[PDB]
Amino acid sequence: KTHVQLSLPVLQVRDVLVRGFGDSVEEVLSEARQHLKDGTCGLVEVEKGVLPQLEQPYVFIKRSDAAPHGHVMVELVAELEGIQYGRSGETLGVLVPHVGEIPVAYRKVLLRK
Repeated sequence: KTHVQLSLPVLQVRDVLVRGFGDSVEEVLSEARQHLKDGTCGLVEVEKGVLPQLEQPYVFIKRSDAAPHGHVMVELVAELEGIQYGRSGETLGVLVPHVGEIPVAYRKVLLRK
């Protein structure tokens, strides 16, 4: 399937134990996709002061369309030193590894895979 229905645990930035996916744009996109597939991916909602608390490169989920079965269609865009790799809509959040942090909510997405 080109798209997969996922329910992403929404984590508070200060709870996050593993604050990025790796050290290159290609690695973080690779790792983010693997974690999304394995159900070990969380989402942090981007507000003032969040991103400086996470590790670059960042992986964003961005709205790719204006929402089947409640699931917003999203795709991955990475960012490193102010350059983005990919082009998409509004940020729903920044992806991070999930290693058992308690979420505050779930974000239903349809991920272009």
